[PDB]
Amino acid sequence: GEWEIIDIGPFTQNLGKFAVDEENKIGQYGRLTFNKVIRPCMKKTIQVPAGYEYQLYVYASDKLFRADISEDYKTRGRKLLRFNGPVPPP
Repeated sequence: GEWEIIDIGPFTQNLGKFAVDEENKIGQYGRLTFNKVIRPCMKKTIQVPAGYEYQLYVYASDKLFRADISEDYKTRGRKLLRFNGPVPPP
């Protein structure tokens, strides 16, 4: 799966911040500085493992990236699935 747009408040901004920290631990992009998550943010319910997947547009160091994140309900664990950029603005 079910798909839903969510707004860009503190919860979403910390998803954006999470993707940038993870990327900085991987190191395939230059060192990034989190700027902001912008609309639109898609949330997809995941049945197994129970949780959610978020698709985000996040500015970091004034470049625009796409980030995919998984969140497991059982532990509040976050995994960075995808991080590409720069992308065109939505």
